[PDB]
Amino acid sequence: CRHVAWLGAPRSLADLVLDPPQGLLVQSYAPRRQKHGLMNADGWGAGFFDDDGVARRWRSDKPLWGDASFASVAPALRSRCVVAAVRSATIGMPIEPSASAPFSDGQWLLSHNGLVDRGVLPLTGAAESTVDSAILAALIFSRGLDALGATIAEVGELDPNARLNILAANGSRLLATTWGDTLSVLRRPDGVVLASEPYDDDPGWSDIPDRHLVDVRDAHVVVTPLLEHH
Amino acid sequence: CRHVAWLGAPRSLADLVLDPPQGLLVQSYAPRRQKHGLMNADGWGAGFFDDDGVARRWRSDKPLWGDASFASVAPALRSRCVVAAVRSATIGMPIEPSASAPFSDGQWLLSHNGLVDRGVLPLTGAAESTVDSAILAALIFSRGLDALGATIAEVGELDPNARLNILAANGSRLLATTWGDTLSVLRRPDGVVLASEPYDDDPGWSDIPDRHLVDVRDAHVVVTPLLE
Amino acid sequence: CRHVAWLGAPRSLADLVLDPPQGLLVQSYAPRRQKHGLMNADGWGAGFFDDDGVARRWRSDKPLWGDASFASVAPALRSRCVVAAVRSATIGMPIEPSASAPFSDGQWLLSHNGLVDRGVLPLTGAAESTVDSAILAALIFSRGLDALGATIAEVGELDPNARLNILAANGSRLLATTWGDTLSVLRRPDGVVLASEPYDDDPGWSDIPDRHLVDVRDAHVVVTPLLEHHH
Amino acid sequence: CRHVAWLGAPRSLADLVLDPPQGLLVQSYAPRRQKHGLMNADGWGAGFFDDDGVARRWRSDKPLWGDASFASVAPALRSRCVVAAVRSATIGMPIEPSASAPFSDGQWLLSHNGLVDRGVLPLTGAAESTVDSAILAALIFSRGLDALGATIAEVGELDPNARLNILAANGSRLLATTWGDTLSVLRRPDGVVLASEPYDDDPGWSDIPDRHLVDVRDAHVVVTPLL
Ligand SMILES: NC(=O)CC[C@H](N)C(=O)O
Ligand SMILES: NC(=O)CC[C@H](N)C(=O)O
Ligand SMILES: NC(=O)CC[C@H](N)C(=O)O
Ligand SMILES: NC(=O)CC[C@H](N)C(=O)O
Repeated sequence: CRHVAWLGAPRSLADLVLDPPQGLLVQSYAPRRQKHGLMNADGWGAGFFDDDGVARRWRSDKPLWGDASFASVAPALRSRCVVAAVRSATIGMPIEPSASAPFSDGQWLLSHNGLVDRGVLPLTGAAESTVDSAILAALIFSRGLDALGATIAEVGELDPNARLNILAANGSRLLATTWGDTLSVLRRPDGVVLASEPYDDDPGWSDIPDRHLVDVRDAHVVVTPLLEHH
Repeated sequence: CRHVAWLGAPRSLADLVLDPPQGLLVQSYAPRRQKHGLMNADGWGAGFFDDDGVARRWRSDKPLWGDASFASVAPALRSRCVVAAVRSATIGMPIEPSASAPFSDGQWLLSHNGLVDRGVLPLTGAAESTVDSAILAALIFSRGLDALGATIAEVGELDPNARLNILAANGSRLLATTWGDTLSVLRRPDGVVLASEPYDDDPGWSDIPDRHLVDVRDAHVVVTPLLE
Repeated sequence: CRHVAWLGAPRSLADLVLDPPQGLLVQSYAPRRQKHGLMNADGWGAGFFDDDGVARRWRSDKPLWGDASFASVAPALRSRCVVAAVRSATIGMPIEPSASAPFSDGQWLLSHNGLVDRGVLPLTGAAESTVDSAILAALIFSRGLDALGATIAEVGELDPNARLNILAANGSRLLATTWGDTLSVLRRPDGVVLASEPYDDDPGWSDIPDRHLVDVRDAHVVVTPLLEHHH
Repeated sequence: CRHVAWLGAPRSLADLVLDPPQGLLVQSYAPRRQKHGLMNADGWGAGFFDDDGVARRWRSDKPLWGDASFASVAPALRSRCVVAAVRSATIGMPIEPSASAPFSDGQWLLSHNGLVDRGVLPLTGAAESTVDSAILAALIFSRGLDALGATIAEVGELDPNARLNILAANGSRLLATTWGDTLSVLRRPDGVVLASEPYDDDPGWSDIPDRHLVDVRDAHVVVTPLL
């Protein structure tokens, strides 16, 4: 998977996802920094918060490059807070809109890039899908996003092979983790981008080291380490 | 099919299509005034003009009632000019998003409710799909919406079994025809609705007589007959 | 939902599902004895056992009447044991192929017509989907189809409002429950049909009374009452 | 796009399309000899003739690798004559099952790998889709597969940039053209394969030169230049 998020002044979905020369659209068929998966063609999703702060989502199980409706409508959807993803399905996982990021508890939008043994996660009746990412999202939501770091560190310990890159937002805050995959940040004059990989070659892009938490709010970018549990 | 259109102050797609108690969503599984088709479950479409007058469209080949994305996003899409439809596919026609109304030439959005023998329509290289409605739209667009009435009257003469209900918009104007199916109008304080059937029991709803052209602008509604 | 099953001599999926005058295809837009749901257009599925006894499935989240591929290929798929369904999705449930019956554990194909509070079913890591039917299917598979009756009676006690019509097959046997919705049986000279609705006006159709178990194998059809639970 | 055809003893769709190590399934995400298109994820289709000579088709607008129904059912579908394809949609063309090869007139199945300007093709009321391949298929069907070579050379003259690789079958015969994309042939003991690219490294694979017609029937493979 690849994901991207925005927090700042109103910005269109198209401008964040479709229009950049190396953005999410391009990453659906030609990602630049993706170790696992050669493409992300098993669906996509775009979540945003409207002027009333309500979480809304558009999701699909088809390749992003092929969706004429999204290409037509995305430029007219503007938001101060966005989380979007393109999916590379793990073999054996369902391919269906409910399995595409972002997931939601109604307050937070959440994307997962990676892989985790569902066997180390609690069983749940509150997941949006059976895909490992959805089971993980349900866990994260149940513990609360203020405990994201602890949740990820604990799951990382239970499954040493897991990749646990999270990117989440609630309308006025971004939260992200690096845990076995890539993340970069870009400060703009009017807001902040977090992304699996830079959507262009802006010298402003800065890479987030592995096993860290990123916390974006009130024009602050707060980066803290995730300490292994033992 | 059933379609609906709005011209006026900004209105959300949800408020026009999903939220009314007998609106397009309800009509996808339980239309009230539809002689042909017991439902409209073969897709749907919503076209609108943004604040810059650009026509934009969201189309599907699935039942409207099942689309979680549209239900989630539609309340946040507001427009001064909307044309939306739910589809009942004629047996033998393809079911695919390209075949769902509204069609567009970039300037006009256009929906067709009815049926026409493609044999009486010109072959075209400008159709969005192979369905009869797309071939008809191509003809209408080619002749110009300024000649919508003449186009429909001519096609109606060539195919006397055809039903030719059109509903179209360009961002500042609505155009529609009744030709063998239903249409009604509702004048609101902040705009005008044209619809295959009323989306509630507002006593302001008024039915458009058959074989007529409807022209909506600047808070005017002009109804004229389609002559031979 | 509506479902249908066949156990007998080879029969094409088309002949069972598409071709009868009021069969599953017609039931997708115009069911004749369905109290809950106007139609069944939220997907469909056809499972069958091939000549090696392998369960195979074709499933969709689109209306059966519009699927040209299935209309074209179904006449060429023949089987001695078939379970097929058309779906009416409960509001709030996902609409996606994984949520369409039949579900499978590799040995059994299973369809559910009805509705159940997922809150009274065990958590599971073995469900195909989050839809209530998939969670119920997982429970049924886990307890074993030989305990189908007890499983359904127990769930029925836990959710007094639940409808729990099951139709299942393993290649050599059909199992079914009536629990708040319709089922009929037709014995042909070459096999047995179980179906939510008769697919024609054959005078051999007979209706299964509510709260009963149906067991078809070795050309026997055995119908037994299911006692309610009061634990 | 990439396509493959079989003419011979009964073969399962899975054995031809899904199971080979570099076959159509793999080509949907990792084609080996494809100049135009990184992959073929914009749909797929499998057409075959049943025991009574009836042409049947299963088509999709989704990536082949993700279709669980086809993966489950394909091993149970056997045929003496198959034409299958994975689609790489030209930008601006519709993505929908009717736009996926193979197209059919009821007697012939037909797949197109390439691109042609629809302006050089006659308008038609008999096309399955508005995609260029469907308009081209309608023309080819109208002129007759017996004139396949003439039609393709004619269209190629009108659109000098067109790529016009056709692969077609009627249950007892394969016909194919190379016109700006790849094709190979494998002769098996029990039949013949034509394919955009070899589905394995069988030493029997041989490549068809460009601007040629291939005609497979009665266990004979005849390759002739298009002039
Ligand atoms: N590559 C990934 O990020 C995969 C995410 C998750 N396992 C899925 O199948 O969707
Ligand atoms: N009932 C109708 O309005 C059918 C419209 C058109 N013939 C179609 O197939 O979509
Ligand atoms: N009416 C029914 O049979 C519904 C079955 C199940 N609740 C579903 O959503 O698929
Ligand atoms: N690359 C190709 O073969 C494209 C074929 C055809 N132009 C299509 O869009 O399907």
